[PDB]
Amino acid sequence: GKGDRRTRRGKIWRGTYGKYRPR
Amino acid sequence: MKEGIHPKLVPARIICGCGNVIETYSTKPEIYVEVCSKCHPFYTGQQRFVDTEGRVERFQRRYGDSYRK
Amino acid sequence: PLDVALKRKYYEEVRPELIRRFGYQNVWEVPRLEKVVINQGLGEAKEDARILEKAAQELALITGQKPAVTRAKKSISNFKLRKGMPIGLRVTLRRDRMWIFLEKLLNVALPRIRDFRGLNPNSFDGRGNYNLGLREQLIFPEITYDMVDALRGMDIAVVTTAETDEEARALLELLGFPFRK
Amino acid sequence: PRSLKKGVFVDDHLLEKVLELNAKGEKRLIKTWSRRSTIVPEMVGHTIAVYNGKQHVPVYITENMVGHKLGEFAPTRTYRGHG
Amino acid sequence: ARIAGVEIPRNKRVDVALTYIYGIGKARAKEALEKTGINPATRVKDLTEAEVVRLREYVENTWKLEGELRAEVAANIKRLMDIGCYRGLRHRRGLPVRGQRTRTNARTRKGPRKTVAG
RNA sequence: CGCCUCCUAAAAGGUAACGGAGGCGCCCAAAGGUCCCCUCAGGCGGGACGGAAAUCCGCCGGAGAGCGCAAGGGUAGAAGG
RNA sequence: GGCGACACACGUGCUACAAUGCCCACUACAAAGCGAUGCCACCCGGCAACGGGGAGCUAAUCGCAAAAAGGUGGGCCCAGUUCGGAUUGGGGUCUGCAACCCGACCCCAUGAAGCCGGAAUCGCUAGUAAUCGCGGAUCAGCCAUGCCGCGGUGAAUACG
Ligand SMILES: [Mg+2]
Ligand SMILES: [Mg+2]
Ligand SMILES: [Mg+2]
Ligand SMILES: [Mg+2]
Ligand SMILES: [Mg+2]
Ligand SMILES: [Mg+2]
Ligand SMILES: [Mg+2]
Ligand SMILES: [Mg+2]
Ligand SMILES: [Mg+2]
Ligand SMILES: [Mg+2]
Ligand SMILES: [Mg+2]
Ligand SMILES: [Mg+2]
Ligand SMILES: [Mg+2]
Ligand SMILES: [Mg+2]
Ligand SMILES: [Mg+2]
Ligand SMILES: [Mg+2]
Ligand SMILES: [Mg+2]
Ligand SMILES: [Mg+2]
Ligand SMILES: [Mg+2]
Ligand SMILES: [Mg+2]
Ligand SMILES: [Mg+2]
Ligand SMILES: [Mg+2]
Ligand SMILES: [Mg+2]
Ligand SMILES: [Mg+2]
Ligand SMILES: [Mg+2]
Ligand SMILES: [Mg+2]
Ligand SMILES: [Mg+2]
Ligand SMILES: [Mg+2]
Ligand SMILES: [Mg+2]
Ligand SMILES: [Mg+2]
Ligand SMILES: [Mg+2]
Ligand SMILES: [Mg+2]
Ligand SMILES: [Mg+2]
Ligand SMILES: [Mg+2]
Ligand SMILES: [Mg+2]
Ligand SMILES: [Zn+2]
Repeated sequence: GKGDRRTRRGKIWRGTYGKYRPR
Repeated sequence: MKEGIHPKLVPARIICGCGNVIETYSTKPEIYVEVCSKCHPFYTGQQRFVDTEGRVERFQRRYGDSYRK
Repeated sequence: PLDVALKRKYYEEVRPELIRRFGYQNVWEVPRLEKVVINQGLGEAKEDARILEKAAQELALITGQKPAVTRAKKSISNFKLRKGMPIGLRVTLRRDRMWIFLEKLLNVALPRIRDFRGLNPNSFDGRGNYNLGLREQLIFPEITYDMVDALRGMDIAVVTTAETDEEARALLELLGFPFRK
Repeated sequence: PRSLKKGVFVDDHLLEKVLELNAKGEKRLIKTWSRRSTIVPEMVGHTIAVYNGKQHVPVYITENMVGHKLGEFAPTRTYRGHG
Repeated sequence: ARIAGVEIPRNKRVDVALTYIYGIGKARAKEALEKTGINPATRVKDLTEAEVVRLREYVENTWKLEGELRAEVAANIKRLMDIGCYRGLRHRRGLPVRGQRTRTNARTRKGPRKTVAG
């Protein structure tokens, strides 16, 4: 869900980028 | 040796993942294993596994030293 | 008698080295191997289950010998056990079957133990005997994951003709028992 | 933590103390407030009195406590328990 | 004992089954499949013995796993507890180590509630 | 208030008191007959779960165990398993 | 140094307990705002946070900026699970003189409770509820799941 930093949804919720939510 | 109550033993082979073939007598004439005595790390001297750096927990990094001495 | 490699190795490489190290003047002074006794203290089959049959079948496959039932010698409330009820199994291995079982143990059973770092060097009886304890039964080659229903351990008694620990220790390391430092 | 492109931080007022000790009779009892200062391997062997906000706690440094900070070895709150 | 002394479940894909090993996650369960030439889409029950032995060898050679990893973690926690570190002190009492609040919450560490008389 | 065991009871037997202590009014279809085999309690050391104490191994241990139920006598060269 | 304590008790919230779902890839569609010790295009290096070059924009011109739910295709097949993401170990980035007490973020490993919640109790009558994302003030950085705003999709029911 939104509480997991290792997913697209979780990175979107935290407003950050990384391997799972690239820019 | 009583009769009718003991599983009869037959000649058998045990094959390991490392290709080792051990010859013995067993109740099953063909056995396959994943580790034997000739490839287990504790038997082949040390066979250092994924951990081999002695934990390097002392001051054995020297952590730079580019700062003033 | 079946030509077991472990018995062959004892008479070829171990006996001549033992007399070299300890200087026995008699060929019957050098330590021999007497018997192996495997005990399974189930304790869960007192009255809640007749699951002794499942363990008897598994033990017979590992050693080739049908084990015998051991009964309680008295009643104890704290264990909720009555006198005369079956609470264990035991099998005695001698001669060829003794040699065959130890060869499998040293070669295909002990290497399969989780986080094996060697055997206890302080488990020697003090008069020339050794005892080790196992927690798992699926490490033996004849046991597969399919027919395993419950986890069970055992105690293995190794009895030698050696009089002292130091002479019994020498026989076991040469035979192939790996010990911790 | 601190970035490795930067060096490990020492306040340079306690570093001068241990350095001056190392060549002038290298064992005494130093009192410091720099809880943020990182322990250095040179600091091993010294007994440093670190402020907890109320008192100086003596800390004897060893090898396995080199990368930490001094403040982690002077607890600041006294709890015991409830009751 | 199939891989690293553990039995990865059948009827599941190899990448999903690998994560059942202590020390192996989804990222490593993809790395161990992109370095042994094995399709992640296949089930564990359908694998050639060469694939199984190569995967086992590569996994047990690459990463510290299972009991060895547990020993490393426990040794690190013991090191923190012995030297009198603040994290060591909070490991002694079973309290949060990463600076969380303890007036409320902190139930994963402290366990069940222990209501008293107010 | 009948019966059994010990003491009092004075080294044969017997011996009183509202003298000193305890039990019985059953039980077992094997806990009976015979043949064959076996030998304890305890202590020390070793052994997965498993401990003061389960089951297993080694050593010492002559009867301190056991013998359905009180006590006494008897008893492993068995009356015990 | 403390306001960050911690046998406990309460209020307001956030995330869930799954298939009208979760994950992955591609592909659409807003509004209102902010930006000169600033916003940062694009290119290069690292899985990444980010770092090194370096345009344009004192901004209906350049940037933040990717909207997300959606649409298409594939994977998972009823499990404490490819549900859930707490706790902890390790390796790092950045801000700051300085992240131990006491910051945020990235990566690896760990993968807790939780199977829809007792007595009880709250909001809401239409572009409302529900659900999805976006901006701003404070501000070096941020413990914002708060607050003030903005738009997307869009119900049920009112007998009395
Ligand atoms: Mg002996
Ligand atoms: Mg795993
Ligand atoms: Mg009368
Ligand atoms: Mg009568
Ligand atoms: Mg007389
Ligand atoms: Mg007489
Ligand atoms: Mg007389
Ligand atoms: Mg008279
Ligand atoms: Mg008279
Ligand atoms: Mg009377
Ligand atoms: Mg009388
Ligand atoms: Mg009596
Ligand atoms: Mg009576
Ligand atoms: Mg009577
Ligand atoms: Mg009868
Ligand atoms: Mg009788
Ligand atoms: Mg009789
Ligand atoms: Mg007696
Ligand atoms: Mg009685
Ligand atoms: Mg008698
Ligand atoms: Mg007797
Ligand atoms: Mg006798
Ligand atoms: Mg406050
Ligand atoms: Mg706190
Ligand atoms: Mg309130
Ligand atoms: Mg609440
Ligand atoms: Mg939340
Ligand atoms: Mg899961
Ligand atoms: Mg998940
Ligand atoms: Mg801080
Ligand atoms: Mg649970
Ligand atoms: Mg469920
Ligand atoms: Mg209420
Ligand atoms: Mg109204
Ligand atoms: Mg909140
Ligand atoms: Zn092998």
